[PDB]
Amino acid sequence: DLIHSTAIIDPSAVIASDVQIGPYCIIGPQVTIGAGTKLHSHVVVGGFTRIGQNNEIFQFASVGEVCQDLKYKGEETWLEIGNNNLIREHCSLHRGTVQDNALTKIGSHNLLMVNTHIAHDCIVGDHNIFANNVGVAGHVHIGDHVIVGGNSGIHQFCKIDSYSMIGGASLILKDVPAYVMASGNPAHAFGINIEGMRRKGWSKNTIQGLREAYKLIFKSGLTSVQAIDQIKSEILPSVPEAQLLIDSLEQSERGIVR
Amino acid sequence: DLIHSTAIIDPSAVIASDVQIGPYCIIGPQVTIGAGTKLHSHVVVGGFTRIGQNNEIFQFASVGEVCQDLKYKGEETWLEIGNNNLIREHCSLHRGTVQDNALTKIGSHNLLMVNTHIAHDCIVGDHNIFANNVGVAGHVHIGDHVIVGGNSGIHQFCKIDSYSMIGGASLILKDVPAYVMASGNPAHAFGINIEGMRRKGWSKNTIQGLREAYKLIFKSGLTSVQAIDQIKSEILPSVPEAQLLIDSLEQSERGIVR
Amino acid sequence: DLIHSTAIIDPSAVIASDVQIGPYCIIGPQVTIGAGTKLHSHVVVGGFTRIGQNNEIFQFASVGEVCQDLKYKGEETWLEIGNNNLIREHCSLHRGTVQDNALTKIGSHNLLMVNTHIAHDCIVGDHNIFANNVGVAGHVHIGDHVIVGGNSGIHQFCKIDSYSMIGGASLILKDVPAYVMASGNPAHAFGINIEGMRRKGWSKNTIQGLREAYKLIFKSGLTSVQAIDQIKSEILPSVPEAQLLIDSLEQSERGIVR
Repeated sequence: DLIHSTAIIDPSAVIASDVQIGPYCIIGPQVTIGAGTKLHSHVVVGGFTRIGQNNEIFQFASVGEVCQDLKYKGEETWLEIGNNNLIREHCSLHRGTVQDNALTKIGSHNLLMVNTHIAHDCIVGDHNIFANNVGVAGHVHIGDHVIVGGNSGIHQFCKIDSYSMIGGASLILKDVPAYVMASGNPAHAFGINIEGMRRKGWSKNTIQGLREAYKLIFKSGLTSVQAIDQIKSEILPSVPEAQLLIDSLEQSERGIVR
Repeated sequence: DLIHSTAIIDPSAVIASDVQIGPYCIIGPQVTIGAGTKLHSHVVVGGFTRIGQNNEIFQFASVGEVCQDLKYKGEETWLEIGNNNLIREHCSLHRGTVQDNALTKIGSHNLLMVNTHIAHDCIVGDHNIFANNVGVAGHVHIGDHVIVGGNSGIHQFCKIDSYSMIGGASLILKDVPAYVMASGNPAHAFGINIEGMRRKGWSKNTIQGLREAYKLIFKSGLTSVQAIDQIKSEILPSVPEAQLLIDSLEQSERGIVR
Repeated sequence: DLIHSTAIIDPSAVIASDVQIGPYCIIGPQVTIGAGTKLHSHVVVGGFTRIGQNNEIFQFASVGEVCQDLKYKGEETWLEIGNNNLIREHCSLHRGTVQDNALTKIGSHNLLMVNTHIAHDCIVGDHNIFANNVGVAGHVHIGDHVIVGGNSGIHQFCKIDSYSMIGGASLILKDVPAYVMASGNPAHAFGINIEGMRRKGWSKNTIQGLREAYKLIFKSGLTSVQAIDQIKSEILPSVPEAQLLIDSLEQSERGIVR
C-alpha cells in the first residue's frame, strides 16, 4: 500500500491522490499533502503545513516544525511548500512567526540537500539548489535559480536574489544581488555569474551590460542609490535584465555583500 | 495518552509525573526523566542519562549516546541534563569518559538549536544558546549566558566563559574569556560584549572597567598573569565584575583566543 | 532477540549470523549485512548496499540512499561498506552513479562521526577518521589513515591521500597529497604529518626525505611533474615512502592544495 500502516496521520490531515507515505512517518494536524508527493520512512511533518504536488521528502526530515525564535509564543503559523521539490535527509523546515507574516514559504523545483535548514519566515522561490549543511536563518528571502554551496550560512533578514551563487563554506551577512557570485568568511562579491547566464543562453551584449553594472555597484565607490542611477541611465535601456540588479539594491535592508 | 504506545521504554527507566513521550521513541536503561519533560516522536535516549524537569526534546535527537572517543572501552558513564532546556531536531549529546569524570553535564534554560553536538565530558551551564550546526568537542566547559553562532566549532578542552559571544562560522581553538566577543577562522577576540552587558542593565563605569581590562589582556603585550595583576590592582576594587575575566585567565589550559 | 520485531526487512535482503538490528530500522531491497554488524534503532538502509562484518551503525543514519546528483535517472547503483566501521548518528552515505562506476565504496576500520556525508561515487579506504559534520562531495577518493577535522568540506573529484590531515573547518578544493597537513578556507598546505609519522614509528632519515620532498613540491616553484623528477632522482632511492607523494602528484585531476 502507498501509505504504510505504521504512519500516524492526524484526523485533521488531508491527503491527496497517489500520495506515498513510508513507515514510521508522523503527519500532524492541519497538514495537507498534494498529489503525487512521496514521503520515505521516518518523516515528521509537525503540523500546519501545506505541501504541493510531486514532492519527495526523505527520511529524518523535520518538516513544518515550530520555529526556534525565542519570541514565539504558541501562535498559529504555517509552512507552505510548492511542487516538485526534493527535500533530502535531515533537513529542517520551520513554520513562521506572527511578528512577520506567520508563514514560511518555499516554491517549486528546489533541491534541498542533506541537512538544509530553512528557518522561520523564509521565502524561497523556484529552481534553487541548497547544498549539504546549508543554514538559512530567519526571514531570509531567496529568489529563483540560486545555488548555495555546501556548509554555508545565511544571516537573518538577508536577501539572496535570482541567479546568484554562494560559494561553499561562506558566511553571508548582507544581501547578495541578482547574478552575483559571492563567497568567503568574511564573504565578498567576486563577479557576475557569467557561465551561469551563458548556460541560460544570454547574449554577449547582455553579459557586458551586467558586467558594467557590477563595476558600478562594487568597484566605483558609488552608493547603491548612485549605482542604480547609472544603471538606469546607461545600461537598463538596452539591457532589461539589469532590472533585477536594480531591484536587489532598492529592496536591500541589510545592505549588500562586498 | 501522554506516552505513545509505540515508545519503547527500558524496565530500568524511571519516568516522573506529566512526562510526554511521542511515537517511536526509545528510552534506554538507567534513564530518568523529570516532571513535565516532553519528548516529541523519534527521540532516542541511549542510556545512563538523567533528565530534569520541563525539558523539550524534538524528533531525531540522539540524547545520552556513547561517546565518539576511541579511548572509550565500554565503561559506565553518564549524561546529565538540568531543567527547562530546548533540544531541537538532530542534536547529539554524548555520555562521558572515565579518563575525565565519567559525566557530560548540561545545566538549565539552554537552547540547543538544530544539529547541536555536545561531546563527551562537556560541562555546560545555564541560559546558553547554541545556534544551528554548532559542534562542541570533548571536555569543553561552557559557562552561562553564552551565545554560539551557527556553524561554529569549539576545539577539545577549550573553555568558553560567561557572557561571551562566538560569531557565526567560527573555529575556536583556545579559551574565550568572560564577556569576550570572538569570531573567525582563524578566530580572534574583537572586544567586550558591550550591548549584551548594557541589555543586562550594567553601568557605564562597570563597562569602562571591563574595556580597560580587555585592553590589558589583548592589546598591551602583557601575559595572562601580568594582565591579571593589573586588573587586580586597578580595576577589580571598583569593578567586581572583572573577577570573571580573572577567573578565565587563571583557569585557562589551552591559552586564550587573540 | 537480536532483530527487533519492528524492523522492516525487504524479502530480498540477506542477513548474516549474529546481526543485530534495533527497533524501527528499515532494510531495503538488495541489502546484504555481514556477520556481527549491529544497527541501533532508527537506521535506514535504502537499498542496493553490501555491508561487511562487525560494523556498527547508529540511529538516524541514512545508509545506501539514492544520490543527490541531478544527472541520476533511476539506474541500478550500489554502496559497499567493508568491515569494522563505526557510522555515527545522522550520517548519510549515498549510492553511486552510472556516469562513473555505479559504486560508492568505503573500506574498513573507519570512524564516521556524527553527520558525516559520503556522496555518490566516493571511494574511501581504511582506518580513516571523519570528524563531525564533514561533507565529502561526489567522486572523492580518500586513501588510508586520513583524518578530516570537523565541519570540513571536500569538493567533488578531489583526492585526499594516505596519512594526510585536514584541519577543522577547512574547504578543500584541490588534492591533498600523501602525508600533507592542509587547512583553511581558503585551504593551504602547511607541512608534513611529522607527529603522525613519528607515532607510526618512522625514522628521522625517512622524515627528512619527506620534508625535502615537501619543499620541492610546495616551496620551490617547480610544477608537479618537475617536483616528481627531483623526488625520483634524489629522495626516492633511499626513501621508498616518497612513492606515495609521487603517486599523489601523478594521479591528480584537480591539481593540488597550496
